[PDB]
Amino acid sequence: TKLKCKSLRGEKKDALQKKLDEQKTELATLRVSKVTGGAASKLSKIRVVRKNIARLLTVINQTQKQELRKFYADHKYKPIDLRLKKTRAIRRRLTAHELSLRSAKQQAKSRNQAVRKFAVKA
Amino acid sequence: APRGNQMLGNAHFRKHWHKRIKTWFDQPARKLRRRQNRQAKAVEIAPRPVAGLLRSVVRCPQKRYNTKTRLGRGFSLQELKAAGISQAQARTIGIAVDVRRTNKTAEGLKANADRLKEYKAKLILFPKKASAPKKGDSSAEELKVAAQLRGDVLP
Amino acid sequence: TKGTQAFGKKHVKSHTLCKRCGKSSFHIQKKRCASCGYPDAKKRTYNWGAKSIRRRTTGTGRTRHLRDVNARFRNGFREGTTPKPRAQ
Amino acid sequence: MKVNPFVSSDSGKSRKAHFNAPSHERRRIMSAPLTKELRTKHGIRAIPIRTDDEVVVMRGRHKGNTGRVLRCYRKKFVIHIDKITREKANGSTVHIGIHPSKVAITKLKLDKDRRALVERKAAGRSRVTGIL
Amino acid sequence: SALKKSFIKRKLAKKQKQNRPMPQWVRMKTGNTMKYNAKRRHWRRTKLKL
RNA sequence: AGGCUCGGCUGGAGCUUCCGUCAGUGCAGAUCGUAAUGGUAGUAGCAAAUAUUCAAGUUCGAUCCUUGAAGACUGAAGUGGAGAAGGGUUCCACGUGAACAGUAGUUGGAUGUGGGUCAGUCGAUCCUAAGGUACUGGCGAACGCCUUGUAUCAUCGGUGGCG
RNA sequence: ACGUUUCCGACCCGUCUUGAAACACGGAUUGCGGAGUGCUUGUCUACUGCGAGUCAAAGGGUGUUAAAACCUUGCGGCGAA
RNA sequence: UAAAUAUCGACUCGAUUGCGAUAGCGAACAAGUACCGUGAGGGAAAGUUGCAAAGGACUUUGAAGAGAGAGUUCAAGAGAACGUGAAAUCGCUGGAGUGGAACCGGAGACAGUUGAU
RNA sequence: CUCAACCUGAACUCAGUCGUGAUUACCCGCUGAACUUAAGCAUAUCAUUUAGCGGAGGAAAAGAAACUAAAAAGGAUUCCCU
RNA sequence: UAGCUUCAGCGAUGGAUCGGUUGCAUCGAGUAUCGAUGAAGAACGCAGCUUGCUGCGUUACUUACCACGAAUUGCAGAGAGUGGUGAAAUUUCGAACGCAUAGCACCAACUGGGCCUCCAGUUGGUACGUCUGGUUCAGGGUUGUU
Repeated sequence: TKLKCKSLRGEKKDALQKKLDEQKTELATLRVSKVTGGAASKLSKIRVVRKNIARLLTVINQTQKQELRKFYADHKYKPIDLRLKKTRAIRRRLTAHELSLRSAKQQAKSRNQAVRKFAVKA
Repeated sequence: APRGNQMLGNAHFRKHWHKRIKTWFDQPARKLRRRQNRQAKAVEIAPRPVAGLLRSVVRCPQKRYNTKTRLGRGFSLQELKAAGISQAQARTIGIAVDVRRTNKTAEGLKANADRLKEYKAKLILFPKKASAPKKGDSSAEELKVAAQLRGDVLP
Repeated sequence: TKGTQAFGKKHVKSHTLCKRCGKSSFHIQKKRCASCGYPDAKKRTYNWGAKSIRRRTTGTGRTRHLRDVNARFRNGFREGTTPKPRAQ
Repeated sequence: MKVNPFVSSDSGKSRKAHFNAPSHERRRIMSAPLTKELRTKHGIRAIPIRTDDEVVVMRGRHKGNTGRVLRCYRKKFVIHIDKITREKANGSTVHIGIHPSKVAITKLKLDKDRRALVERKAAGRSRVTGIL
Repeated sequence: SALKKSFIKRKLAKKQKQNRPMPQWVRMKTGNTMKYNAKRRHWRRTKLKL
């Protein structure tokens, strides 16, 4: 019946592949039943099997992506699919440190000129 | 076909004016928005005056108006020197500096010098670091009566 | 003779289906779509065709990615994080 | 009169929200009052009705009939009560839909989550009634 | 034409699938208003201007 | 007078006096817009392409569907047998009540449900024709255009040895 | 009283036109829709307030039955040559 | 080189002396849809049973449509194209007129209607 | 003639970047009519406007005087009233 | 008599009018977020039964996670299902990218065909313009050196 991704998370790659193959075989059997005048109870399991295949693939892909993200966490150049997907304009924006950069003249002006806190008596 | 005694028509409506129409249904909305902007600015820069920099006194240019004075853009460097205020210091303590205006008459220079003097008298300067005051900074109980000023500074 | 007799000879299509817009407006001999301008890089729109612009503008399709971006903007385009690990 | 500038007193907007509410909102909409005794016993005034609750019809042609909530047809905004049925022409029996606002709950189907919900509602009622 | 293209065959297949009577159980759904398929096409009356 | 009040019948959820004020405020016409309906009228008409008849079957029901017998026609530059463009399931089987088949219908290119298109050798795929369209190069405020040419032009690839 | 019957009168409406019942045009019938409006600028008239003044603009201040109402103008419009 | 400024095209909201299905956006609905044109493009009509389908079991004539009974229902003359249900047009029953128009105004009569402390 | 510089110009599926194409209400640069009014019409008007092309943002553009002016002078840009 | 006209009563045809209204119009407010990490748009496909509309993309009327807490509903059927949404995934055309534009072709690796020069499969890659740097170069263009 309905698998639990909580439980599947602990399994290993080979185990997940095996379970995916079992689910696919069961789906093929149910598809045969569909054409060969299958019972309504039998046909009602197709949706569950399909969503179970979806769950297994979800877990597999999530674990693979986590491993790859960890692997490339420190490389200067990362694969395109492992980079931040903000908007294109946001990606073209300057970095925070580049924005914070100030020239020597601006630093000197910051040192010398600094607004004070004051009030005016009415 | 005008008939009888009439004033000759003058209405400038021969262009496709229906493509350029401006209504004023958002006048109260704009009023509210500007009040809210002033409130936000006051919260941001408290206790400094909401109006902002202090402006100078100015004679209206032409002889039709020269008997009236009004707020100018800022204080000329001659006036700042006469009041003994550096331009750099004025920018910090919130006084507008008009780098284009120059004084050619003692009375005009003196009016603005006096204005600067009274502003300095009314000024309250907070210590740069609250823990440690310095020379020039206002006194402790003076810093308690500090309140945000609304409207023009020295109207 | 112009009319019934002449219409019997109409059996060669001037336009076929366009790859970009799917309309039957791709001129075979001119090799250009009379509707979207394919294969020009840019799209064919004219301000005198207001109804045509309305028919083929944004929002008349699925706007899948635009809706996705709108959904993700509401939370500041946060990435790399997950909800607080909890349970039922 | 409402004061919240983000709450709409538009009849059309209210009707649209009511008739297009999703299932979790229809749950809240389909709430029923507790009887007097149940109200004093549990501390709450009303709760979102649930299947396997016991109710008594308070108004309509079936006023006074009791039973158990067989189903909560959230799509139709009605509940089907046990023993509240009519007969079609052929002879089959069909449950008569009743709006939950016209019945009163006489026994709450309590579980972990329903108990927690009742505890929250009772705590809030006590808190507000103390201030009032 | 007998000698056709795969894309044309694909479009014709979709049109064939769409030309179908409405399922009978749809009339029993809650709030349903459709009584039949109003987009049926007859090969001789209306032509797919492909 | 514009119109108004009441009664009776139908109907099932709103309506109203008076005071101010406002208006998308009154129809017989505009070869007015739109929707519906008359007399004409059971009328004009359903007349090109020679032609049908007998017995039976099925059916509630047969000029028209099916079988057999007869009589005719196209008459091989066919009313025969197959294809290209075009159509797109109209192909085939089994049901069919309504609509459609300008009479009818048990029949149908109609309608409901299913089935059906099998390639190393048939085509596409491959070559180029008329011609189209790129490159650069020029022009152009610009989208982009013009030339397919020594205009442009540093446009490679073949044998052999070595490896 | 839109029934019948008598006696008297009685040409089909709208329109353009000197002149229409016209052998002038529109009108087979019924329902519903259908045409001097908005705004700017003038001028006169009527009413209201104040009156050598009057109206105040943008704006500002306040207002939560907060697009309203209320307060607010060395200055501006028209008038006073 | 910010602010004051423009703008609802996009996303999210609040309102109204606006329209109330021939109105209001073309579109209240499987509407930029059906459909039309080779193409650029053009472009509709279409809201309403009932509180609840309780959507008419069963008998009966018919091949069937359908009808006669019955049942449900506040009610079905609310019966599916279903709230109301106008005019034009049309059918039946009864009365009355009826010689190449019919209608109409005025004045009676008849029929008829209505009032009488 | 050998080697080595520079200058100029190439080829690379060389390492790593960036542009293209949509949207229309507002914004910036161009190109650019005629109907219409003048009771005709050609300058004029419509209009430095429909239509066409290009380029951005949340605003854009402008912006810190080769300014206004002629006072006892004002003092970047943008916007409102006049 | 019949027909015709007319009146009263009854019934058809037709869909006006009335009664609201999840629609429209206008005004105001708050935000700034498309695309080679492949947009807008198009095509095809996806459900047990589901043509259309809506939703989605081969994990295809949706997966994971988080909140709430018992349904969905036409028939079936069996922490539900709704909402949020940060993880994963996101077909083919399309600026659309190997070349062409509804077709055919090149480079590598790996796998199978028994071996393979030959087949087949899978995976990665091969667009134009441009910047920075790298490598390999060309020119008596200027210069030095032998």
